[PDB]
Amino acid sequence: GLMQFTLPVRLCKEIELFHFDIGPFENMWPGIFVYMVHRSCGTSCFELEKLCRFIMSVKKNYRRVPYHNWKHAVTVAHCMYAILQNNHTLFTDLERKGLLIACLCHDLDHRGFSNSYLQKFDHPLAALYSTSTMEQHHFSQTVSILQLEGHNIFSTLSSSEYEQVLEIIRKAIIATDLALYFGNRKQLEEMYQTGSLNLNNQSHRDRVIGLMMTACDLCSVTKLWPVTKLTANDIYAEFWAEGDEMKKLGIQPIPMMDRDKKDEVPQGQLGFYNAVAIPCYTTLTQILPPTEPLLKACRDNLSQWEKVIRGEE
Ligand SMILES: Cn1ncc(NC(=O)c2nc(C3CC3)cnc2Nc2cncnc2)c1C(=O)NCC(C)(C)O
Ligand SMILES: [Mg+2]
Ligand SMILES: [Zn+2]
Repeated sequence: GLMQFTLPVRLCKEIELFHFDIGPFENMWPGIFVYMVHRSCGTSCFELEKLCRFIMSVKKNYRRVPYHNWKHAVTVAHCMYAILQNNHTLFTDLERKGLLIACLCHDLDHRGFSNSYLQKFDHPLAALYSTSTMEQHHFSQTVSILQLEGHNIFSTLSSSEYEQVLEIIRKAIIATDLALYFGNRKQLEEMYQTGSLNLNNQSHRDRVIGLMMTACDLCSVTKLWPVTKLTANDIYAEFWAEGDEMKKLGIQPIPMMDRDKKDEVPQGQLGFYNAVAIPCYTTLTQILPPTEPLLKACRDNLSQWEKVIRGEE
């Protein structure tokens, strides 16, 4: 009951900032997550015995892939922590509980392959879930872990609060399907501009939570340049492996996934910042002004990629 997690001074201060890197010490990541749950939610939100068992089971079900791994899970959860802490009064107790768990779970059992590759391979999961294939799988894995004995961190919620939190987590995880992000941000753009955006409208909150999930999920593009540049290698390591597997099915992959076209990466990143990241953090900043540091850091990293192209690095 009276057992706080405490971090060393430098982490205690930097964890509050959007651009915090959780570091290379894997054994500190569970503690960093519980620290965030306690400050974001309260020391009473979850039974610590049950939370610790949930965290370690989630860790076990992330694979040793270059990018879509346990470090990504905790990194995405930290970005959600920073958004929630800078927007104290905008979110219910249930939303704070649900979204930190949603982010930790959002890529459970990722294999390093896109929805497209599962479909072209004819993976069983593509037969079970025709769209948002991996994301329906991630939510499935989440419910499975919740139903292990001793793992149900929501057991102290009322029946109806329980159904609400699982529904928050389901929409949150599905929203991390980037194919759905484009239309969701366009709707939020129209609603913000025409002034119809209403956070007491549940379908509106859903859209806003969806954009937060995209923002947290892409938050590696919002770190200091050295962190972003080295994380870019990890995600390209997966893309190129997928390109290799596309070629094994006798399909020329998109340039993004063709390791023969590494020269094209700098311009590929420009397109991604311009088409995806900058629009995402812009719309998020318009709706949630205190999230501006993510937009600022993202613009700084676009600028660093422009410098790469111009031979200045
Ligand atoms: C055409 N292209 N080039 C690259 C690229 N994606 C990325 O670089 C990238 N994608 C993601 C999510 C989608 C899986 C996360 N992080 C990413 N980059 C990154 C960079 N630095 C640090 N961390 C992460 C796209 C693309 O995914 N385009 C979007 C679409 C396929 C819808 O056209
Ligand atoms: Mg994902
Ligand atoms: Zn992710």
